[PDB]
Amino acid sequence: VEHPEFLKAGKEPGLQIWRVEKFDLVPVPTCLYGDFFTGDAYVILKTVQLRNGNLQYDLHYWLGNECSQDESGAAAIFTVQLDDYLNGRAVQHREVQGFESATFLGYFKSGLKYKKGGVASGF
Amino acid sequence: QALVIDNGSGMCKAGFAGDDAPRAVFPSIVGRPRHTGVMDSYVGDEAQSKRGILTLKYPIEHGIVTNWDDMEKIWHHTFYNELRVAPEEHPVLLTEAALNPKANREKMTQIMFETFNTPAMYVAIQAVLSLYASGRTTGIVMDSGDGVSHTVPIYEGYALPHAILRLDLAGRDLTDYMMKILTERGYSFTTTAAAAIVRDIKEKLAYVALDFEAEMQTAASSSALEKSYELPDGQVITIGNERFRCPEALFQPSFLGMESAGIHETTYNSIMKCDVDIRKDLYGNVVLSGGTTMFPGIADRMNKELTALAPSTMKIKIIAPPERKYSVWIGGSILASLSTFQQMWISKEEYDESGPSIVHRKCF
Ligand SMILES: Nc1ncnc2c1ncn2[C@@H]1O[C@H](COP(=O)(O)OP(=O)(O)O)[C@@H](O)[C@H]1O
Ligand SMILES: [Ca+2]
Ligand SMILES: [Ca+2]
Ligand SMILES: [Mg+2]
Repeated sequence: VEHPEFLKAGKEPGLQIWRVEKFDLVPVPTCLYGDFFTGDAYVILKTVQLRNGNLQYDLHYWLGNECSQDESGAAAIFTVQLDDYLNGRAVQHREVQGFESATFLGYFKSGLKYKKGGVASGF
Repeated sequence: QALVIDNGSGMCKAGFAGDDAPRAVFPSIVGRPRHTGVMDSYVGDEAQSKRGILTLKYPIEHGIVTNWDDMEKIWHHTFYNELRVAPEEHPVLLTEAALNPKANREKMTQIMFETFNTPAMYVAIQAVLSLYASGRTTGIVMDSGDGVSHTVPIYEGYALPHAILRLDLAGRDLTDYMMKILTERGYSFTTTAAAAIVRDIKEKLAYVALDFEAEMQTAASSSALEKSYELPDGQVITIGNERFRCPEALFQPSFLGMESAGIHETTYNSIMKCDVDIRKDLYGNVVLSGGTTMFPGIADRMNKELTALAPSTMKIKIIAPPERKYSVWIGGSILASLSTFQQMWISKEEYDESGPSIVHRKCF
């Protein structure tokens, strides 16, 4: 993949968050992190700096209660593709609205929030 | 504009990447004139209509291509009659079974580039496509179609080939079995539309019993399970226990004189062939796919059979999307629409230098 965003991903310790918008991976403004449209699906990468020098990767795909089939399907796929891109080194997690793992919830310092709406299906 | 083709044992589903459903669904049947040049080929419903004067072939009756001239006719019909496109203008995604022989994948690739001149093509495993369509990267897919059923465990995006089980019956068998039990009940199906009538009774009236013996009793004791069905000629017949006995053969293949394990058990067995550490995720993401999983009650009864088989604290979730007749097709449409997909295709250029074996390095 030559997708500009794959080139940006997992470069240094941090959290990156993209939204599926119309079969594409679009980055979330860092000021809007933690605010999730429940009509949307997102891909979250958590890069942690390890003692060896290499970075650890956890890839979470978050599914809003109202995201369309194309968005949740694209999030699952983008996840596989980003993992392949990172040499199979990411642990993959399916995060469902209302049932996120504590690890995922832990990424958000002021607590993650839900908001209704989102971008329209790409179908 | 990519195209998506799901070559089903019974039904071919074809359409345009980006659409939420196949634009065309037709039987994978090629018809050739019994007696030649006294008065050429036909595909799909037209071949069925004219079957009295045709020799009909089924080039993929078990998911795998057995005849390449007939498969080529099916693709020509897909392109020109059904989708009405020029194939040389469209990337084409095609689906395959998980254990599709290595020579078949190469042949499919050869045919696309050399016969249809496609600018780009890609081959994808059906079960992985259904998983994606369900918004998952890990899970076990139970796909039951027309002439073939499989259980395909998938971990983080990729099938686990050593754990794939080919379950021995599908839709055709269930139609045959519905016919036989209706005959036994007293009915007679003697027109050329016999198969179709009984297939339709199966599709409209059958259901899967949560507790089969309790259903047999409810049915033997009352009339509250029975349904009327109006035949082509207006004759109305009654469908009793046949409604649930027919799909029960999925759970008890013995009904068909078959020694094989049923669908719940085939599912279990696959999960058991997988690394112990991933099984919990298989059990919590059992995805149903295909026409023959459409029976009402099938999700509950799978939930029940697998609860019985797995340790008692196992979280079992069965996923039976209403659109699962087309899950494979819809996975393909989402895949082929992705911004990141143009890099995935086998291009013509790549084909012209590597030839057909490029498929094993591009598509897995
Ligand atoms: N509502 C339904 N209930 C039971 N069976 C159905 C239903 N709809 C379609 N089928 C059956 O599904 C089978 C075809 O499903 P499909 O997934 O297209 O098969 P394939 O991909 O193997 O060609 C046929 O036997 C058809 O009778
Ligand atoms: Ca949306
Ligand atoms: Ca990984
Ligand atoms: Mg199929």
